[PDB]
Amino acid sequence: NEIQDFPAEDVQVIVEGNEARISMTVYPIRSFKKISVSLVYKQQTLQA
Amino acid sequence: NEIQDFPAEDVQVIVEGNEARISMTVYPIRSFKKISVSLVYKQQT
Repeated sequence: NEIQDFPAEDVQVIVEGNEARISMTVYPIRSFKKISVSLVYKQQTLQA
Repeated sequence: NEIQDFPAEDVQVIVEGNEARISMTVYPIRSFKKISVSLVYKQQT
């Protein structure tokens, strides 16, 4: 849980001569610092 | 014996917010004021 998630397919490796080129993507872990709740009231009827 | 009878299924209740709407049916009590008795006579031969 040091990182959120990554796309596995985007981890591409290219080898050519002495150099090795690598490209990847990772979603960074984030910590919550704002929570909003949109509560809405309603009425409901009952029978027996 | 304070009523004659009541159908249980007829009792209905509805609740909506503050109100509580109710309905029911009863057969009310009575005490006899005429009592009739007829007789039939028969024989064997």
